[PDB]
Amino acid sequence: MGMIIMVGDGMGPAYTSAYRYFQDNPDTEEIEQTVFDRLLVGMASTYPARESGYVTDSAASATALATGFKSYNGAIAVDINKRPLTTIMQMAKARGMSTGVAVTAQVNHATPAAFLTHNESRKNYEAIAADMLKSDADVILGGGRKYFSEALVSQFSAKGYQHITELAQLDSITQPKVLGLFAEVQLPWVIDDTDANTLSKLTQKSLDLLSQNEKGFVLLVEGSLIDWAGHNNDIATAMAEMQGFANAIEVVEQYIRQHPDTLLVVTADHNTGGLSIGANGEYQWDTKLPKGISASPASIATHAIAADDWQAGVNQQLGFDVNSTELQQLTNARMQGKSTLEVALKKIIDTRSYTGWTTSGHTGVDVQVFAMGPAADLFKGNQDNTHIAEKMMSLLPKVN
Amino acid sequence: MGMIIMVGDGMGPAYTSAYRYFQDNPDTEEIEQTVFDRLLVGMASTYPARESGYVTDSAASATALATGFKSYNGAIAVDINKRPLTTIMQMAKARGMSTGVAVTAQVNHATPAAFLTHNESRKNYEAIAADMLKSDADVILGGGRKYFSEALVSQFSAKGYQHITELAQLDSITQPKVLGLFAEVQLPWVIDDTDANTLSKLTQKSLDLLSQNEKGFVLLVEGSLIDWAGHNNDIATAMAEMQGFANAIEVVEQYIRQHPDTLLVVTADHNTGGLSIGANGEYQWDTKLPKGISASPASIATHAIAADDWQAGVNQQLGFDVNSTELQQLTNARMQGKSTLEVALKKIIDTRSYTGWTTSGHTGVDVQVFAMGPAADLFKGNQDNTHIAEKMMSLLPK
Ligand SMILES: [Mg+2]
Ligand SMILES: [Mg+2]
Ligand SMILES: [Mg+2]
Ligand SMILES: [Mg+2]
Ligand SMILES: [Zn+2]
Ligand SMILES: [Zn+2]
Repeated sequence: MGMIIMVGDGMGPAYTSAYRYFQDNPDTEEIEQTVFDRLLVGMASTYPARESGYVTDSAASATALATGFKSYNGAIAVDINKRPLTTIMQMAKARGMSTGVAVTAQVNHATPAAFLTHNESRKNYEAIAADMLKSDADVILGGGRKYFSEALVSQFSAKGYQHITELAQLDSITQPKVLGLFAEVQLPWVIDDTDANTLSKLTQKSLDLLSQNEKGFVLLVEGSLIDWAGHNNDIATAMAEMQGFANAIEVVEQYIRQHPDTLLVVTADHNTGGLSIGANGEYQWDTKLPKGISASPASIATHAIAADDWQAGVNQQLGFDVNSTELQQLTNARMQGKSTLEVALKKIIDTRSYTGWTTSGHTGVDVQVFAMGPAADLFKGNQDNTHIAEKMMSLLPKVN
Repeated sequence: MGMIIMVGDGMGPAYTSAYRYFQDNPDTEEIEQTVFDRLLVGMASTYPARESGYVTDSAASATALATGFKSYNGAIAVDINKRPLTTIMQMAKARGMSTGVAVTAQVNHATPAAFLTHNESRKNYEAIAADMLKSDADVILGGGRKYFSEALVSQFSAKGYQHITELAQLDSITQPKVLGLFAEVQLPWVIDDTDANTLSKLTQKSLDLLSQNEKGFVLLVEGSLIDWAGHNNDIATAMAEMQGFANAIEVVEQYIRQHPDTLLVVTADHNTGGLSIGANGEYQWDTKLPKGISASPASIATHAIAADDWQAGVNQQLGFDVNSTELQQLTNARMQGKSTLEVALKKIIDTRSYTGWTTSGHTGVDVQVFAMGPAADLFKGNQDNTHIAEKMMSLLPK
């Protein structure tokens, strides 16, 4: 059977709840269900191994999801004693099934890394990239050109991989073994791109290849930038990444309607930023304003710094006109640089929209577990994140 | 059948998740499950009627859970056109079933008010109180002596209600119709009390009386002060209220083990304060420190401002010795008053515990739904809060 594990990096309960309200049609009376609402089946604890406290990082959480083992923050498929653990992908391969990963961050980032490689530290990018050549994964799509040298790519070409760097080349890929690196590091923010279908395209392509194996497959799809946006406390950019992730989930749903013998599992590796729908004593979340933001605070700050006359440009991208107080704040910030300007912009956006945050890091709240397919009910209720791995693994073909 | 609807007021996902870690035994390697972990079945959206935006208040959400209808923020069992809605309590009474409410806030606060009365505004405390005289609820336990005049109490007595004001009198109550008002307004914080069993006692007493009705009953239990602590961004006091609510939930589980034909549903009305486990870039939550706090910042402050030698007192109640800079922040806040001192203490608690907050009000994140009993599966997955009402109502006899 086919299997798809989708991870909304840093997508705690607030993110999915926010997405519903953000996408709510202001003209329709009721609030329309989102794909998350339709697929919710349970929740999961995200804590790492005891020695790391109660707040996990992406490496530890991904390790739990791919191996069913807890481990220290930073660990990449190795246990607390740095012993390499068998990932579900290895189990799949050992069973002659196809495997793959499609993400928006570098293909060698923590999450995908924990599914295809083993390393005592997530910081070892080049070694992890090289180790991926041992996984023999059929599909590797995402960013991270910076981490693969001409010589490494050559080794990948020798083992039968087709190397591509432009989305325009996807159409010509119709056979297993593809290494697609579509960006130096992470792919472009959805809010600043031509549309929100890039992750969906990598997903649809993965399914097209993987599904040609009668024995089945295990595909990992990660909405990696939800987390990055969360760290930046960037709500407008976060919601855009949420749409990109939701579109991909839709891609898989359609696939399942056409391939009934499949299991889809969607979850978060952890929560990021402490996002809150409503803030500062305000009992409301102004979604009308966010929808009007057509660019990332970074994009808006870059432009504002490059233009002599920038004020009109900022209001045009924010979707509203800044007042005198906020104008002076953008003015001072601009003199101090791009970074300080972005922060100034996000402060205005957050104050205007009543969006809250508690940290630039992670938080420990349990995340949601979603699923679709015959075995969906195995993931009902509360469970630890490691249990998600054990369940998916229990569906793989018999030992003999 | 027997039915129990337990509401953890303001108890979003962060609270129950925090509670697990807060309760985590430092000695055992594994993190033990909580009663919430064992009972979780789904989640619910909490938004109120469209005219009120996406963020609900307690009155609107309580109305949804009790009637299955959305309404504006502040509404007490009336729709957007201010029309009175039939609550599950009314439906229950109409079926000859017993009803009751047990809470830690005033008995006429938003939530319980939505289950027993009808009013266009939660603020009309006097009318709501008077209106409870018409609900015919067999059990009404909580705080709120402040809202029941001697004449009103007199009227309740004429209807067969036994009036009590001290927990010492519970034992003497063995028959239907009791008005228990155990405080001027809300009951004492769990962290400043003798133990976290007060709500469990009101709960157990409700079950004892209600279960004597062969036709069944519908009981509302609310851990009301979780929300209050959340509003004051008070984590140590919030965790204590969670313990008291978790104990009450345990009382009901025990009950069910002895009364198989029962349904328990636990949920929250909405989230409060934007609480977060970890904060300010720190990837951790210092639970060792919170556990050491033995009193509410409020209590700590009042005592500190009242005392001469207060330095050692604060450290003693915080469980850790404050530092140079923190002492001066406290010394100064202490000069302005109890309130400014409380804020200074909470700032220190949050900073050193890595506990975050985003507001003093509510937030819109969905909340969890827990259930136990034969019909527990009806509450699986995602649902709107109004649907929890519909499902519970569908199990009513007829
Ligand atoms: Mg990653
Ligand atoms: Mg929220
Ligand atoms: Mg209340
Ligand atoms: Mg949290
Ligand atoms: Zn992160
Ligand atoms: Zn509240």
